[PDB]
Amino acid sequence: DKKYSIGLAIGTNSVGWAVITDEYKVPSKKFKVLGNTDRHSIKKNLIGALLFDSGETAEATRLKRTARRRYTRRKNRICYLQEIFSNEMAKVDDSFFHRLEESFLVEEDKKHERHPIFGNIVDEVAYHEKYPTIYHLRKKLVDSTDKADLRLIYLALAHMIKFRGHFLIEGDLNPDNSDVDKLFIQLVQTYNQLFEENPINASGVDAKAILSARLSKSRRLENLIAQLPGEKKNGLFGNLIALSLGLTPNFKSNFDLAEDAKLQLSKDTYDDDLDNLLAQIGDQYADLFLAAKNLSDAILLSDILRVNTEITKAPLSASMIKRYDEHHQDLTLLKALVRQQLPEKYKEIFFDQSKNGYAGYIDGGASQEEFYKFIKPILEKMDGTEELLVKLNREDLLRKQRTFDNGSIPHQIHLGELHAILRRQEDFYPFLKDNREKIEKILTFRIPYYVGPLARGNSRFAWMTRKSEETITPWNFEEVVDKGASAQSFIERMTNFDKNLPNEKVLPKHSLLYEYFTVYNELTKVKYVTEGMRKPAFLSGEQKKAIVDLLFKTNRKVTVKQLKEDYFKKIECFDSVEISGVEDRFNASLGTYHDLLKIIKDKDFLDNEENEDILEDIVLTLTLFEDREMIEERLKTYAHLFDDKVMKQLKRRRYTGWGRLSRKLINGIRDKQSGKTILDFLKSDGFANRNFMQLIHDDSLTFKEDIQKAQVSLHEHIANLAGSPAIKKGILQTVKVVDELVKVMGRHKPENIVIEMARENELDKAGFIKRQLVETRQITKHVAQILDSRMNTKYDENDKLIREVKVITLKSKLVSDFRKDFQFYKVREINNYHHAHDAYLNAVVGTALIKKYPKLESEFVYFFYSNIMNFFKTEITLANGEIRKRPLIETNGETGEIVWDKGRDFATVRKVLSMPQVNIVKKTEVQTGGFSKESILPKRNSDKLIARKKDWDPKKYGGFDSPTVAYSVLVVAKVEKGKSKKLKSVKELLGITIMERSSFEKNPIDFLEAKGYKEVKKDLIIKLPKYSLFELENGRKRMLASAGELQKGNELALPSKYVNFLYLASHYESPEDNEQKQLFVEQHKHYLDEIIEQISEFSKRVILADANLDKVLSAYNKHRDKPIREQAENIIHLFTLTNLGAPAAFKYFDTTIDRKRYTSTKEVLDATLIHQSITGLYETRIDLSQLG
RNA sequence: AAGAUGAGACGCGUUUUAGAGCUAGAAAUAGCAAGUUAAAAUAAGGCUAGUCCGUUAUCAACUUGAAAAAGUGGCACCGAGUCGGUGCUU
DNA sequence: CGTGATTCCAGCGTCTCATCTTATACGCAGC
DNA sequence: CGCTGCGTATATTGGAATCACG
Repeated sequence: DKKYSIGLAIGTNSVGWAVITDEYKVPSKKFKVLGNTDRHSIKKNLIGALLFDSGETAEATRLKRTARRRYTRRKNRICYLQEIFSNEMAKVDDSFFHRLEESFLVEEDKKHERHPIFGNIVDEVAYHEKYPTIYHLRKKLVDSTDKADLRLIYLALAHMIKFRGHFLIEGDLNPDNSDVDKLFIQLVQTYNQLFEENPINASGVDAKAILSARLSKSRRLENLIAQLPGEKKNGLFGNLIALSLGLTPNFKSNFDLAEDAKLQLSKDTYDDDLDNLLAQIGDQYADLFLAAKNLSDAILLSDILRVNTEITKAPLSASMIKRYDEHHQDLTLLKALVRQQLPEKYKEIFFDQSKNGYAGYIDGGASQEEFYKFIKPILEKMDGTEELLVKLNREDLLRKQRTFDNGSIPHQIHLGELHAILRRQEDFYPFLKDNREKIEKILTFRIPYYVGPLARGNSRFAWMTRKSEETITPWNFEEVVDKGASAQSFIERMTNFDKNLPNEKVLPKHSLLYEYFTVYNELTKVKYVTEGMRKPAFLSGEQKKAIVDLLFKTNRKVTVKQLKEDYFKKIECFDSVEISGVEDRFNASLGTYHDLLKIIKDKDFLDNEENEDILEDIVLTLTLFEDREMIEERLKTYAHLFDDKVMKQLKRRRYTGWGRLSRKLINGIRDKQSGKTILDFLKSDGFANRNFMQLIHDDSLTFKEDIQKAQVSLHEHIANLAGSPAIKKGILQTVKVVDELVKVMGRHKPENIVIEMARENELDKAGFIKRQLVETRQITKHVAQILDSRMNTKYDENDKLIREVKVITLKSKLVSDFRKDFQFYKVREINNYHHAHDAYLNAVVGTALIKKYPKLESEFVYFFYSNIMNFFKTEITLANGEIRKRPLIETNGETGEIVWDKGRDFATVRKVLSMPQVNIVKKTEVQTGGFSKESILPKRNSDKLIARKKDWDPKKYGGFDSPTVAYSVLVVAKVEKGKSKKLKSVKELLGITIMERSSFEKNPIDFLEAKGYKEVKKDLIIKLPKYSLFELENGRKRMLASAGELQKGNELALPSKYVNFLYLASHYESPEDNEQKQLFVEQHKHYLDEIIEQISEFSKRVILADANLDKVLSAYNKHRDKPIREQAENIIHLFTLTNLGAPAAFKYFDTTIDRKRYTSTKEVLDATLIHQSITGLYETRIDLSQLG
């Protein structure tokens, strides 16, 4: 048997594989070909590449799922509101809700009157006259006190609930506090009263302009400070301003506090932080802060709301109505001005829905920005146009009610408006008064981000824990959903498990047990050297306890000097002691211990072991939750041990982060023979003081065996890796390709497996060698480990894996240098063979390296310089112009095996690179994704429209188009051809769309009979996924891009000379070498027309693009006078014409050639279909012309 | 510092319908109006009936296994336009 | 009256939170 | 030995429509 090696090159969209025997020669083997064709054996080289579409992140799918949930919940909220309105609306208007529901149907299909709101034309007209927009209805309901019809109330409430704005501001906003300057003046006055010693000159400073400017918070703060030379941005007044702006000021400095007084108004915890300020400095500032809070409100209302507050308590409705009136006035003025001045453009602006005029801005498709762009030169051309220009410069001209920039509106405004409306109308409708709280809750309720979807055990994203078997409505959310359990699971389901105990769960970062473990583990390897000691000795358990009590339990940090003085000098009376294993200070510290000692003020409580679990239940509680209410609820169980002040301090205290070792791995498991745990051993390990690594790697202790036993699917193992989904797909395809290759070579595993991943998108000499050899990226290490585990499964009796297969890792830079140094150039656009070529080179390089320098295996699985690939060079430069020669045959001195034959290896490499047949295979994959193009098309008399619902005929209501076909199906059956319904046998591809895929797979016979096919041969059905391969004739092979489109599937085996000439001429990436290359470029410029001739021949044989090829030839003849480099680059562009895959347009100089599309699939019905294996070696050819 | 994964939310957009378009012109076609908004859906859909799930990952062919997956393909040499030819076994 | 050429077009803009993970250095400890 | 950890620092391509057009 011939032992071989496998080279692999992974990439986002390609996986190159190569099999090399000795002398670095790709074998050529005959493979049997199945099918009903006539061939029985085909020759194939053992090198190739696999092509596939890059993997997609779940980001888009997650966004779509979230949108689905949001729409579902919105509809549920509407349903709740209607249910509240059910009986009363039925008393008032029996079918009002029904008219609301069928509003989308056309008049033919409506079961009620076409007017939803009133069910009659006259009332609808009158209503539309009275309230031009819904905001008029809202303003009327808020302001008027007269009893209103329940339908209008429902419409206003539904408009509020359905569109409620964001929840980025919590608490009460007090929208009446809209005084941008008066509140500022009041705050300044209060500050001056509290700081009469340091008054502030607020005169001459416009608070409104600075604070309501459409700029960043920092910029406006700096602008305000600039007008106050005596005050700074970091000053107390400056920090109050920053807090009003929504920043995070640090009051610790201004108030000289030890606690970091970080306060932000938006945060729910703000009030509690204010309470902290109510416990350190005093209450005199409270009103001050309140004023600042009020100031903040005005700022938040400044940009969103531009209206007087005294006129009404619904500022949003007033602002919308004012904007509508401004729009109306500007529209009337603009119409008058256009008719007076430019009557010709009047039709273009007020009638052309296709243009970007007002007709297109309203009725057609045109944004506000687009409309402004269209209209601005028109307004400048006209005269008497100043107000409109000012508004356009302000982006406040002809604005609509429902614009894109309404997302800044806090839900508090809607809540206040709804509350006001309910209060106004509660005197007329008892149920509104009774269910006011319910509607307020519906408006203000959210599913908390830490609860997750309210599933019932049917979801792969859900962790919500219930309490009772009922329906989670917003009014009984707390009664049903267990907030504590759900919030704990929301953290636990995504936390890393212990590496040594995969079933167990890691401990928090600041656990007292974890800190103790770190302290003891660091203390175990501590040695002390004194005069009376011959040899340094480890610290005894009693000594360790004494040190911890003296230092670790008394100071937030422990230093080397503190250890030397406070223990050896004080207790041991050691005046000279040296400590090894630690420098500077000690990284481990009892930060949690000192913090809890500060808070609860009971050292004995901490020192009691019986409290340990409780202590853990505190720290975990201080890590699981971020809401202070949840933390308080959890700590209420332990509120009996500590005073309310301690409870408040604990609620304030909240640290995050998680450790890396579980509790069972520290204090859970106990050694069988000794009866001691890991913590027990760390507290007393005799005199050896074995640390955690020694304890877990000790063959004499049960811990290692327990770890091994507890430590006991390729796809799942890959899905848990860290990397982009495309790279993970590439890794999986690489592994399956390795499996296929092993099956190919007679099930004899290769000696070496070199792996290189392209890209995401004396001691010094030894270090440089290590840098050039090791692969810094860890995903490469993961892939190498996976391949080593899969290929190697022979662990000897000494508990060591027999390395029958050596996984090597290599970096792209070395191979690229090899290519560019030995003129083994590549062009990305010519063809895909480079992928396989790269793999081959990788294998060769790797193999040669492991042959030449076996001792370096540990670096990636001798000389005086740091170079490692230099021995391939036939001639070596000594960096001083002293060109010398290496031995012609390079061999390892110790072994004596020949590792490089310059007289044969270079020629063999050239031949392998020049081999015309390369196993390029496009990974056939059933396509999935959106059912079609999402854009909803208007009703047309076309059959390509796709229904958006069951009863919505696309001829009337419009719908989707351009469906995506997953895989085609070749059907041989009969149809009712002609008027006589003659059953003519037919053979054509039928497109299986993603929408219809399930129906077809459930019952193909009925699905095919539904589309008009009769007498279907069930066994003759052949499934052709996307990129299925067909051979028509004369070697013309095409990939089935869809049910009705083909792709070029043949590659151009360009001679290496042409490739090198193209690389050198175009400057794709030693002056004498450059001059020689230029001379060769000119010499092959004499040959340049040969490249064009080869392109034309390949196009005639396989492409059949007559018009495009003729235009290419004409343009080339026209541009023959162009410089050689320009022509070379343009021909590199020309390579797009014949490159594999979907045809693409290109540009030869100034002539643009569009893509030729093979839109007919009639020919492949009589061609030979090919099933290429994963590596493409095992091929199954079926002659489709023998069917039918 | 960067990137990935998941959860909770907003604002649009896009379609059909509701916004009586008026005058004259046999009709077609011109002139004159208005235009800002609202409802429903926003993947068809499924049952596992939940404020659940539906665009990520997986997938050559034949047999088996629900399916994850398992089984299924001789070697050497010469050359190379997509792989051919020659010798042994079969 | 089908058929090759030519052209048009595709849902999108934010916010909050959590879990991470890498990415590379440094120091300590090791079986 | 190489790993094991502990800590610190931060556009594209298929569909679809239309247009000569023999």
